[PDB]
Amino acid sequence: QPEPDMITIFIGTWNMGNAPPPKKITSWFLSKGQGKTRDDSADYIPHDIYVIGTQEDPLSEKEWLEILKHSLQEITSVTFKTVAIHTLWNIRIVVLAKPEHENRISHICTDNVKTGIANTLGNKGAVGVSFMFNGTSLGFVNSHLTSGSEKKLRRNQNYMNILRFLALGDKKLSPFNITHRFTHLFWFGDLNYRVDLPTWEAETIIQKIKQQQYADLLSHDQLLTERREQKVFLHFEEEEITFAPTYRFERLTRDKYAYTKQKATGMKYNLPSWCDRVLWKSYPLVHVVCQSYGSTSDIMTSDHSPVFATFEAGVTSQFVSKNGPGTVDSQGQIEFLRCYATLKTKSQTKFYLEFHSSCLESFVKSQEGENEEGSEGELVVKFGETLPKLKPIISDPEYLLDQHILISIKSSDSDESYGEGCIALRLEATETQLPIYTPLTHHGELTGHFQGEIKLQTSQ
Ligand SMILES: C[C@@H](Oc1ccc(C#N)cc1)C(N)=O
Repeated sequence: QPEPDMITIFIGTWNMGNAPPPKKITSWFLSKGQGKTRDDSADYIPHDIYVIGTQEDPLSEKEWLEILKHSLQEITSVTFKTVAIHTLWNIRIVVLAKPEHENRISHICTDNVKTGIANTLGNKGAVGVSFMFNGTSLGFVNSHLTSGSEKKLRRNQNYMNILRFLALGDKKLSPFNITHRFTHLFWFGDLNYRVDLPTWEAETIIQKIKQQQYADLLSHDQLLTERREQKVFLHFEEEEITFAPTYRFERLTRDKYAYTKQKATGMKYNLPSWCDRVLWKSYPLVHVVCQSYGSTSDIMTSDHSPVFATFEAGVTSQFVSKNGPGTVDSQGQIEFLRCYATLKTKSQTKFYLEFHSSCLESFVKSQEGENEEGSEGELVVKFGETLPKLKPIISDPEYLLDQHILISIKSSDSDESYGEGCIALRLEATETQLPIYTPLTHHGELTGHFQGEIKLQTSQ
């Protein structure tokens, strides 16, 4: 039985509005309703992995697991295995996988982050799951961010706290936050970003939604605008939105948006908004294709509609050679030429690099670089031809060209990372000097750039 080189992943996010679901929710898992929907001809084909995020979930873990598993069994005739379930307050993530994947999945991690302080600590935050699927690391974050049209900055702060403090994936990757630890990272939830138009325009907005004319609404979506200004979700992708706003509906119909201020809303307007979202970030030159992104039309227990997204995601096998794992393979090497880091920092310490990759027996520290002044005020750290030669565990190009090197640039004085990035080994050529490039981030904010050349030797 061959190991897969592709799997399909279902991502669901639903704010349940503290109400039990209806008896049938299969349309959610089938990607049926509005937006980019799944072909009918696929309905019996199970996804490999289903990741379900809920917010304002009133059910016990047991109650929801019974509904989920029984739903997927009705659709696919497959009894899914529970990979992980984690709940913080009313925020929950469930990971289910086809039974054939049970012995491909390992290193399962769960964590949560509570956002805010005092007043603002008590119901918002995130839950997450990570695991290895054969040679591929997968991370999943379900977040319920701060509500309210005038709190986009709070939401951006909630995002930064979640990506700093959520402890998933390989702890040996100590300089790297979740935005660098996974081949594929999926971040979804009730992110609570709103359509930022005047309150007086409520009925106009509703009109536009009834005509399926979303362009003038999406141009005011706070998540799109904040992402465009690099305030949040830097280097993440989102599929084009082609479904109606998923909040705020009158319960038990989808015919009505309930936007007017009420005691129950703290006297806040809830203009129709795309609160409920799915974004991803994959390592460079890994296959990832969004095959659905939409909302259901027939699940009306909540003031939110469920959102679905599905993905084709490239995976690799758990590779064994005569040599590595357990030793190096001297027919392989990774060389770096003419490399330099450009940093935004106003500080003056020496810097060194750390290289981390599962293709190495352990991480590698460089010598310190040479600081120079850039012509526009910047710090340029020159490594020239001084970087160590990296010794991969396996030299076979079928393995090595699928790997990635994580780079941290660290202060000699503090050993704190000033920037993190990733380089793909999926090169156009081996034994050839080729340009490489990654942006550098720290706490998910842009802090600089790393560029230079690479020379990769494989056994072929
Ligand atoms: C840590 C956990 O391992 C698992 C659980 C579920 C799957 C699946 N599918 C694979 C591995 C355990 N000890 O049960």
